[PDB]
Amino acid sequence: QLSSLEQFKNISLKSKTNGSVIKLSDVANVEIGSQAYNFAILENGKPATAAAIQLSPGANAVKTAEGVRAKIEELKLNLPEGMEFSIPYDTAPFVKISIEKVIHTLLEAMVLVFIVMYLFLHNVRYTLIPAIVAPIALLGTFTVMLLAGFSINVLTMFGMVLAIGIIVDDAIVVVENVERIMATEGLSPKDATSKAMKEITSPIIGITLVLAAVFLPMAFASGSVGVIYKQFTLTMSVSILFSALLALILTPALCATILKPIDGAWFDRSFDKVTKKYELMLLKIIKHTVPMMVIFLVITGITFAGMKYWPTAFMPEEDQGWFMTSFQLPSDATAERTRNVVNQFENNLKDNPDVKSNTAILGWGFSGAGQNVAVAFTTLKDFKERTSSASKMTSDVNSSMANSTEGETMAVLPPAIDELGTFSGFSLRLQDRANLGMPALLAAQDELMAMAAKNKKFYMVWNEGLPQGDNISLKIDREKLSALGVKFSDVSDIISTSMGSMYINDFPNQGRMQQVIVQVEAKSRMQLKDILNLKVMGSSGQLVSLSEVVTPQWNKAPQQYNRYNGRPSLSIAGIPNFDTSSGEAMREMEQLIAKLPKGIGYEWTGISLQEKQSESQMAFLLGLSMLVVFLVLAALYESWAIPLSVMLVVPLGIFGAIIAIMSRGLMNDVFFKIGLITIIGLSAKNAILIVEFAKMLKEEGMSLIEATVAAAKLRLRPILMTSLAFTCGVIPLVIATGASSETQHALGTGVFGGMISATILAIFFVPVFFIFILGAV
Amino acid sequence: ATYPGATAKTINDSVVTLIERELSGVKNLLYYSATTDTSGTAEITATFKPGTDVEMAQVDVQNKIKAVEARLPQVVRQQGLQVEASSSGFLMLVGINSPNNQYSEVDLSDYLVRNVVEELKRVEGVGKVQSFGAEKAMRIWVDP
Amino acid sequence: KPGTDVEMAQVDVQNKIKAVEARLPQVVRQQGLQVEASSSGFLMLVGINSPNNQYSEVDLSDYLVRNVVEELKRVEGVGKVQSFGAEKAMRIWVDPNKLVSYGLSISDVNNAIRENNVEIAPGRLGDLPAEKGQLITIPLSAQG
Repeated sequence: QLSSLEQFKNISLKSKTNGSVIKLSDVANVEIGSQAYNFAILENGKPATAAAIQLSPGANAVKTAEGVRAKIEELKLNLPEGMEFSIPYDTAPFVKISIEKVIHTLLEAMVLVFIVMYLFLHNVRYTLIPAIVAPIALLGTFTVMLLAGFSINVLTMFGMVLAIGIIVDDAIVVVENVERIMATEGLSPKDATSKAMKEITSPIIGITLVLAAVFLPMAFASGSVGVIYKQFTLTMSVSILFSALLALILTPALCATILKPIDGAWFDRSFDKVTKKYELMLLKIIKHTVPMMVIFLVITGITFAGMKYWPTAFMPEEDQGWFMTSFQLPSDATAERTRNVVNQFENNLKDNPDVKSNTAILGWGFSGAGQNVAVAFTTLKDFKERTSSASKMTSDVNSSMANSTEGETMAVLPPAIDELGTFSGFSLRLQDRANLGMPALLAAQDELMAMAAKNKKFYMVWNEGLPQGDNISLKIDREKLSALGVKFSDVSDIISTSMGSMYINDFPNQGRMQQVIVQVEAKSRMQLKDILNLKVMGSSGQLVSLSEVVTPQWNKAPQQYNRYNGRPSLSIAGIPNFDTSSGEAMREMEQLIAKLPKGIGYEWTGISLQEKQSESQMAFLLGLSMLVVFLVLAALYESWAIPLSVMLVVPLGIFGAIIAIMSRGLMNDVFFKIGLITIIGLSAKNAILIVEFAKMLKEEGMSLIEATVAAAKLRLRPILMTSLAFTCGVIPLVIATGASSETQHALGTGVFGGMISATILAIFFVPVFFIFILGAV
Repeated sequence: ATYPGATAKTINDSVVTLIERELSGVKNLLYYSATTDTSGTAEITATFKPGTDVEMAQVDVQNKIKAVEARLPQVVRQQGLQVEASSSGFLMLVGINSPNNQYSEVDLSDYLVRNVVEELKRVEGVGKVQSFGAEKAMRIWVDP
Repeated sequence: KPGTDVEMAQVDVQNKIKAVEARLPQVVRQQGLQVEASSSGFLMLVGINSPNNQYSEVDLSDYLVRNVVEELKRVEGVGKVQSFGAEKAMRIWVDPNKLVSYGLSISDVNNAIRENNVEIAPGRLGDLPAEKGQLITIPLSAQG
């Protein structure tokens, strides 16, 4: 085997007609190049190389990044002079900063709920009794996570942040009742604790069962929407169950042993005066029973209207600190043209904006390779030293690339979920369901592109693939071959070998077996004429050029063939226009497609399909969850009117939730759905706190209205305490402004409005509901 | 599925349709796609229901294609059908540059393929390493 | 055994035959070992007839194989479609008497057909490494 250019150049080669023994260097430039010149890399405008690391199925991103960075540091030592390693695109830093921000907001929620409970009890002890149940319940939730095969992601972490304000509900109830008994009756801590238990043991269990049962159906939803619900379900449900176990097991012991005798600023008289004014207002309300039920019917109407009309989405986009830029030049584009386009784009954001590093891959691109395709992963500088946001940057690049270089460069944001889609927005597949053929599908496709150019809720709904192109098909005149006397196999050989770049065998290059590729030199395969200058041996002994026996003809054909669910199709990307949700765009796309030739169908793929499933199962999750809560309620209070009075409070929580979302300008995404169910649960909690004690007082002989107003007054303090607790615990979600703050904004706005409503609108309506529903029977 | 040189029409009518004829009726198949490009390469992505065991589903796909590995063109067969539980986006993009220009891009890609890609793949948690740069090779540019 | 996981058992069989796929005759190997979780009876037997006799049986079988069997297999719940009819095909009924009369053998006819009817690799005009100075790249095609 030869190992050096010298041995390869001196390879003998018998000369066919004359006899001279020539060497290989006579007919061929021998040199060392790369196996295939498919891809190139531009790191910060300079030529370089790269190695894209695709995560292992279900591996850890942070751990994988830690490993790869360590291996790079290890390999740095053996780098000859001149080589430098770099990671010009890394995503796990964002995973590390997201999970850290979520744990930080969890701790902020803990601190704020501790401050709320302290402000409402004024002794570190009284407030430490419940504040020890949150960490223990959280740790039990962690053990259950491990036993079930779960992980620590931003979903379950967000579930714990939501739970912070729900875990401590039971313990707050117990401590408040014990404090209240020691204040009114002055009983010793032990027997006062026993009386508080004999009083609210069943309220606690009821609150618990309701909160844990409202979160169960959501986890049963199918699709990624379910895989998202399941995190919040497992987290919050197990958290609430352990919170109840602790409220019944640990907090009684604490309240019995470490509660000091009541001996011991302005809050006291103001809060009581506030309670009295509230009681008088409640009596004034109960007065006008029918009018408040009319106001409730009106609020339910508005709520239904908002939940039916407000635009829907799936997941909020986030400024992950980087974006992609896909350059799709027409067919017939050479790597030089793509280098020009990429150089333009690279120089367009080189020293003008504040980006960390911009790496372009020439010849490679999601949804197709080729000389006329590149993908550039520009990584934003940072989040603490930023100016324009990711979405404000992409827009600049798009507008500063659509008018200068020929192609289709479209800077796009990273997706919401890691492995769902490559870019943010919707992804549709235009299918050919009636065998219309490729040309018909492509005409339908460009029509659809023509219709999507004048829509306002659309921006650039481009084609995510390769474009049609001119081919040069050669027709071989076999009769001319038989008359010229030339073998056909020789013409076939000459053509195939003239273009192929065939590989032969290996050779030992510096200890490694590397390939030996042969190929017609560059300057002899560029234009068509070169091909038509190849010569074959005829019959009369003279050479005949290919141009005399072959006739070219130029066709127009698609250069990439896409298929979906069996039928030929065309991937149609698209990103919704400003002030337009993804749901509206999806619905608009359906209509447009409905305006297309017959036989052309459409399918949603990835984020779009998942979003469609979310929207198509949000009614059954609210229909089944509400029914579960109603049935549990009826089981718990052996009646059909009490659960109706408890259910009548749900529209008020949804009311506030919708109000908050509309005011803030968010959408009806899955996080809002998570809050929707959380607010159903918390609303039911606030209602039960009143309805249970009112039923008990009515069974004690008291009059319905008097029992109702007395129970409302006596439970105003636990209700407001727990309510303000959960609301101030979620405030960190609403006010968050760092990186990955939009997920927190979407997940907290809904529950914030819903809690504000299901507390300010509950302590006035639940008595009305109770009295009305009991009088009507 | 690789089939060198051949344009996308050939990969589409001789290879992809065959494999797609067996991909149906696989367990928990959510949706399926297949893209053939000009590089003489087809990527057939069978996307399964969320939460489905990716291992057993990968096994199912292997079984289905086994029933269609005897009809594909000879090149396709003797080039292998790499079936892997895949991903969409790159976790990270390790690269090697030469600021002093002591090494041309070909030398950087060679060094990366010969001494980096293998040891990057030999990291726990690395599922695939796609090298955007080709190993060195003795090229014979003939002159017809 | 009844009730055994048919998937994992199919996997077990695949593993066992993998240990014996290197000893089988070359034809057997390069013809494939189709291992499938099978069944005995046909669920149903779709057919195509021609009452007006406008199409001979060969045309019906051709149409069934080319435009029906694939889309029948592409139904969810269809495990196998066995076509009792073969696709069309260019048949060369040689005559060994004349083969000898001119002095030829069927091997010769085989070579003549293999040579006058070849699949010429397409190639790509202007593919990398491009000549400094090129702006057009047209995918060539041959027709043999």
